[PDB]
Amino acid sequence: GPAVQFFKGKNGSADQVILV
Amino acid sequence: SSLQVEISDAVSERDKVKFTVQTKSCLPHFAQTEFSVVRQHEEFIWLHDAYVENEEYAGLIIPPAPPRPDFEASREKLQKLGEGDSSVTREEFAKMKQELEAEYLAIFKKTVAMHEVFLQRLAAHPTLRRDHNFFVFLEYGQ
Repeated sequence: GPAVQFFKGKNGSADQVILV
Repeated sequence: SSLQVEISDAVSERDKVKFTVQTKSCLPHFAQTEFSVVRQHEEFIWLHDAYVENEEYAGLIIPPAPPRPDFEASREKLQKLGEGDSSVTREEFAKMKQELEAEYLAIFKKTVAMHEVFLQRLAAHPTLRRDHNFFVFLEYGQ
């Protein structure tokens, strides 16, 4: 279905969401 | 003796929130020194309630349970975003998409932090870090 994935940013990159 | 735990990522589904819990540890009880599991919100609560109810831990302070993340409003926007099509321009869609992602990102940042802090408080506690249920929570289902 519709979901949102979240990945924590590993220093120093930024946190990220992905709409799926 | 070392125990380090954190949350690397998470997914919000229709009705559920899942967190990926990472553990690094030298403790001999574990099968591996570095491992991962997936855990829904519910299971943080089961682990918290089990601590609070266990008489062996009288005299200890149990860290507060993480709140349930609230994605309800955001999910309905996400559903509509898939459906809407109707006369929405590509430019409107892109902007709706951009703001919805920012909306989810903020909710995620806060709930991941509060779930993670709960586990890190357990791992730092000289007695609570040895709890059997906690070992199950960190390792079960490889």
